[PDB]
Amino acid sequence: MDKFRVQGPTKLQGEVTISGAKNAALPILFAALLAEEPVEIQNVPKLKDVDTSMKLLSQLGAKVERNGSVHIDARDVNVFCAPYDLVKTMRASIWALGPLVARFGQGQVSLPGGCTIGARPVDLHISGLEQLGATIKLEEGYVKASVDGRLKGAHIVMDKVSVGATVTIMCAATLAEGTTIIENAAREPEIVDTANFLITLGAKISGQGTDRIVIEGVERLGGGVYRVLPDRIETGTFLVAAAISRGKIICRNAQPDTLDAVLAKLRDAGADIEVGEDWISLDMHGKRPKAVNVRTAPHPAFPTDMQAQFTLLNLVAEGTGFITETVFENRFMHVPELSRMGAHAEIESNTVICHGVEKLSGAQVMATDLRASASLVLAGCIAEGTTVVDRIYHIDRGYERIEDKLRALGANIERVKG
Amino acid sequence: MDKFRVQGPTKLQGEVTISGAKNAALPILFAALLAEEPVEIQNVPKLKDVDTSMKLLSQLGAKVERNGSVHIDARDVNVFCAPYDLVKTMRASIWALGPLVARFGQGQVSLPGGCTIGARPVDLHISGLEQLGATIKLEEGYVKASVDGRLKGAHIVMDKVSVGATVTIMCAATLAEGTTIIENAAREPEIVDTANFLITLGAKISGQGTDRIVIEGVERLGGGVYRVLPDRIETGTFLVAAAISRGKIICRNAQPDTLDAVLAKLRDAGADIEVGEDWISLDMHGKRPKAVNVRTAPHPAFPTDMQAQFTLLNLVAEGTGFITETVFENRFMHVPELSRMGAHAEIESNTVICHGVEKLSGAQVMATDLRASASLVLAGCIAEGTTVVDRIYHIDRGYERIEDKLRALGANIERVKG
Amino acid sequence: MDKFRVQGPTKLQGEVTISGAKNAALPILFAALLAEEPVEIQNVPKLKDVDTSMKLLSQLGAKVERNGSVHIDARDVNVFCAPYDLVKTMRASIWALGPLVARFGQGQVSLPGGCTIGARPVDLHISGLEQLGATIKLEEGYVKASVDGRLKGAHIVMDKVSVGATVTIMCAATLAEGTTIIENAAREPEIVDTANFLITLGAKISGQGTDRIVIEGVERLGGGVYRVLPDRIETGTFLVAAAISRGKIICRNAQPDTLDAVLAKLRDAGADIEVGEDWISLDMHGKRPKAVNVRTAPHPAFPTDMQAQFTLLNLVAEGTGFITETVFENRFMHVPELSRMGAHAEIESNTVICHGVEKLSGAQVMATDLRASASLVLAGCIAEGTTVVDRIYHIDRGYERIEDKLRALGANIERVKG
Ligand SMILES: CC(=O)N[C@H]1[C@@H](OP(=O)(O)OP(=O)(O)OC[C@H]2O[C@@H](n3ccc(=O)[nH]c3=O)[C@H](O)[C@@H]2O)O[C@H](CO)[C@@H](O)[C@@H]1O
Ligand SMILES: CC(=O)N[C@H]1[C@@H](OP(=O)(O)OP(=O)(O)OC[C@H]2O[C@@H](n3ccc(=O)[nH]c3=O)[C@H](O)[C@@H]2O)O[C@H](CO)[C@@H](O)[C@@H]1O
Ligand SMILES: CC(=O)N[C@H]1[C@@H](OP(=O)(O)OP(=O)(O)OC[C@H]2O[C@@H](n3ccc(=O)[nH]c3=O)[C@H](O)[C@@H]2O)O[C@H](CO)[C@@H](O)[C@@H]1O
Ligand SMILES: CC[C@H](O)P(=O)(O)O
Ligand SMILES: CC[C@H](O)P(=O)(O)O
Ligand SMILES: CC[C@H](O)P(=O)(O)O
Repeated sequence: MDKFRVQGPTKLQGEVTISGAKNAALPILFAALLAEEPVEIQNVPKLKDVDTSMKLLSQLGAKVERNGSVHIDARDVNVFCAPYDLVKTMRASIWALGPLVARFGQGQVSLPGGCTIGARPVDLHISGLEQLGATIKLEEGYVKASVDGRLKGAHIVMDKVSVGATVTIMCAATLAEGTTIIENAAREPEIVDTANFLITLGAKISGQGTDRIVIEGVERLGGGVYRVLPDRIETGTFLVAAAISRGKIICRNAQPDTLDAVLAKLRDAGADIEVGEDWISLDMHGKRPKAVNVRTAPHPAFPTDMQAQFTLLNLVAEGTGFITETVFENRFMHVPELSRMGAHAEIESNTVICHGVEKLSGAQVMATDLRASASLVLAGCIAEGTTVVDRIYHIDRGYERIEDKLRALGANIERVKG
Repeated sequence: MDKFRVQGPTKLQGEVTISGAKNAALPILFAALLAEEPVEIQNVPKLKDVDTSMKLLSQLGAKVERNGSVHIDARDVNVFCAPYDLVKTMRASIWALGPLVARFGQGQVSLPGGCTIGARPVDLHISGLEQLGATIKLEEGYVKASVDGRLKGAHIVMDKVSVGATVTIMCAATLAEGTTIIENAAREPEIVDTANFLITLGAKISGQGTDRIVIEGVERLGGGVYRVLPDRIETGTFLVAAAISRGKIICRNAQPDTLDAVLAKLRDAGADIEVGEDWISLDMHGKRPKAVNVRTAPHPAFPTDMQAQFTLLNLVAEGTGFITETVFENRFMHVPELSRMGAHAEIESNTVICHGVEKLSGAQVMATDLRASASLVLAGCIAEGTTVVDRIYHIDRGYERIEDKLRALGANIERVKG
Repeated sequence: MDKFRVQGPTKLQGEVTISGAKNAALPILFAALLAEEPVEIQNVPKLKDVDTSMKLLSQLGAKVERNGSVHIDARDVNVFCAPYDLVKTMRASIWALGPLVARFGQGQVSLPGGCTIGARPVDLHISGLEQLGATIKLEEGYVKASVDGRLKGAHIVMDKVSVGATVTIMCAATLAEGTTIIENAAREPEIVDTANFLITLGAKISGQGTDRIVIEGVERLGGGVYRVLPDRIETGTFLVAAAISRGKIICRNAQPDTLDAVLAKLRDAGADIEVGEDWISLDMHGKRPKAVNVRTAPHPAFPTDMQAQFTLLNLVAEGTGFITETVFENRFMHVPELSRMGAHAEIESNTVICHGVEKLSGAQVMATDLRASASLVLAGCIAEGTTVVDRIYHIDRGYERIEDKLRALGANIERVKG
């Protein structure tokens, strides 16, 4: 277990270049199982989840290689059982199931891992795929899916909003016979990106980014080149880093329209924000943030993947702020870790009530999941003294070179063995 | 999203006439799928859930009409697949499954909605129906049930207490061959009402209201007229309205024996209560309540559907009071909303620790579920200033004309578009 | 509902003799379904769970008798459906399923009860058994398993650590054809004990106590005599009893190597500990404990079954201590009960933050589960005045003669009807 050792307080100031989105790179990598000619995916972050997906892909029979891009040749996929050891390490592995079924008529994928922030069922993926014509059973721990012949498109009303199940159904639909309509579709920018990737390959899709997507199945998808959009959560995290540290930053290679709610909330906190076409600047003008209220919800509302980060901002802000998490039922694990650093929070139900303090103290804390870990490192940067964040591998699932990026803003961080 | 705008403080005083029970009207409406002659159900509240059930019923092929009564002619039911869009909006839709199977040999119902106050599985309904002889599978999101021929009665020990699964098994049993015994049956007054409805139709049932119900199957049920019992929770809510507001009320068209535990607890809080045959009066004699301790449990203990309401009473009472919720695992969502109004609560596990304050403050709050919403409106009536309760549609699931009823007691409420 | 009435404060001092482990006696009793000659199991505690298991065993066709030992003759097992009424009362009943399948080719067991400290799924047991070749379905509430012929050994990587599913797979593997490897196996001392029991009977097992167990199936198991190891949790509870009461104790018939983490934590709390080969002594030298931090995890880390107990120690200790529960998601029910006795705890997520007080007060409290109940009795022993712990039957699931043992240390306890 690597740990980060952080020494504060430090103010965070400067610039950062945003990497491709974790959560777009991932569904695109799996969507490439559909492709029957080679694909190049540009602007792909170097993340643990990306490495594992490439390995998983390779074990199905794909030819895979990366640099700034990931190259995938999926023409000769010939294994339909995903490797369990890889699947259990992340959420995104669930996305092998859909394409394997749609293209090959069968697939077997065990239940995913990922962030331990809820029970995280996959029932809507399974329901969707069944509505498209698949037969599914859970056996030995695998989700085992099949269909004789093609899937058949269907009108599918999603019972609840779900990013991942939207991707599964949209992807599988691209090779079904007929038309699929997804109602109550997730609107996240990563589904738009995924959809636009698919279209590059020859898919017929419209409505992505709205609550309804329409897909007309085609016989085969081709190949192509596609560049992944910037990471909005990595963006938001670095904007929070400057905001809590009374700083200023510019974020380069950004996409500001994927952050409306976040930027507004940062303005509410007292931040001076400007945006251009592909960059965002934040300036606190030396001031401590003001407390804000937040309620998480699906895009384009305030994102659950920025909740932990805003927890911390509210805990060193001026005032009382209320943060309500509606999307996941166990995503306050960062809170007691913050309380070990002197924070004043109280949880009531799905809400953390935060009373901001001027300064935190250094402490031995432990990362529980990707965004909690980032949050605890940011805490360590502004806290007095030394913080040791244990189990920092979590961070590497979602941030390329966080240590380097933060270092470049002024942080004093060390990565340490154990 | 309609909202309520409330202006306080206001004292609540006067009288109210209690409507039929939400939670008896609902299972009776679905039980009427059994009937092979027309039925008249009297004293049926005008509630969102009732409207939806009538529409659902009509889509199966029933002829349905209402005024003070709902009229159902179920003779020509000929669709066995319930409409998903209606089913997802409420709990009660689960009750279409049992009667469809018992009478027609098949039925398909997707998973219900309703109050977001727990995971709310339906496994005991499915287990019960299987014990009666049904074959069940979950596929595309539906619970799909069938049996060749009649169900067969069985001795069924309910693994845990459940209102809804008691109703499902009791209802389905009425057309099975032989005798069914339900052990560990729920005893709620709405199951008694349901049972007595069924008996009006020709069912052979005994033991309702006790922990064991015995049903002897008959070949067919007929028709009839039946009046739904008063709503105990609407009763309790209005009694709490007067209790927290230092008031006095009489509740007309009430059934006081369905409220033993609630009335005792209201006496513990300092209320002067009297009861007659069909009415209940409460007088606080101008005083602020005293804090009480409460533990929810199945009937005839203190009901979970009054828990939110008593949360509020304890938060403006004199003293420290402990409220333990044992029935549902996510039914404290009203708590942080109350804390936004200045309440002093702390949650520990399944318990809210409440330290009563003299006055609340007006605040923008949001309703999460039916009884939380009612509670937040009551809070708004006694709070200083303006409260806006967002997402008030929740209330209309369970209260007919709440705005009008409260207005008649002195409240200053406005319903506002959005 | 029996209750305990406790009068404090009382200091707890003296000696105690530790009984056999609840949680080894239980899996061994069920493992004995494998045996085709008689078995004698020595040092078996007199516990409610043991009584129920013997009755369950007898209803499958075993001949069962006990004194200090339990005698089992399983040669004529001839019923494969476990009695539901017995199964629902405890966790351990799940362990009938594996042996019935491995030896007889079929078995039907409803879902277990036990401690209400989480959802407690059995999916890893079912997945494991399927990997060994079983066919499984859930129907009428039963887990129904079968295989034609023997099971076949498999390489099984356990998706998460699980004590019970490790036992199920290891036990069933003893009669499969070929070799089974369990990776990510639970290492608890009770799995070692179980494994060594099995080996007495002729099983071929190695690796128990490590994260990998290897089993080579044999054709039949025989009989034998085996003595159950001491109860580590009962040990830890009595060590906590003396620690919180500023006392001193010696624990006889103990196994100190099963308690490394606990003993270290007790040293951190200020305890003077000594150990011999089969005994442990603790002396506080008259002092109040110091607060400690704890994080639960699988063996050999700090055990979840001592978490409640250490909650209490931290709440009467000097200082602030943080207790993080990672194993079960609803195991803080003792906390509000402790708060009724004047404790200063706050829960945040999976962590209880404890600020120790000098003295508790007597209160009416209620036991929710086995280890919470023991904890509340210990609280009652050091609290000022009278404590009544309701629903004390929970204690009898895991402690033989707790009342007598504590009495012998100086406690003033009464067991009372209701
Ligand atoms: C790899 C990836 O893209 N991860 C992101 C994705 O996760 P993910 O796709 O897992 O999130 P979902 O939108 O599906 O989850 C939404 C809610 O729906 C539930 N649900 C989801 C699927 C299902 O079949 N059944 C079901 O009940 C979940 O338990 C959760 O409570 O979107 C989340 C919501 O923005 C982000 O936090 C994650 O970082
Ligand atoms: C429409 C209606 O009548 N609603 C009422 C009904 O709901 P409802 O019928 O849903 O409530 P239940 O009594 O069934 O629920 C009791 C507990 O058992 C669980 N459970 C229930 C069914 C099942 O198959 N499996 C299972 O595990 C539930 O998750 C809950 O934790 O009774 C509740 C308990 O008084 C009230 O709060 C609801 O307002
Ligand atoms: C009779 C007995 O021996 N009881 C002990 C046993 O319980 P038990 O065997 O039930 O505990 P487990 O180790 O299996 O449970 C570990 C975690 O894994 C989960 N899980 C377990 C099995 C499964 O199929 N699926 C699954 O998801 C559980 O919900 C829990 O969250 O070990 C626990 C952990 O030390 C102790 O607290 C219990 O006193
Ligand atoms: C929620 C944390 C991560 O983004 P995952 O969804 O597990 O990949
Ligand atoms: C618990 C809230 C409502 O009564 P529902 O059970 O959803 O109809
Ligand atoms: C966790 C409490 C008990 O040891 P059980 O596991 O239910 O036997």
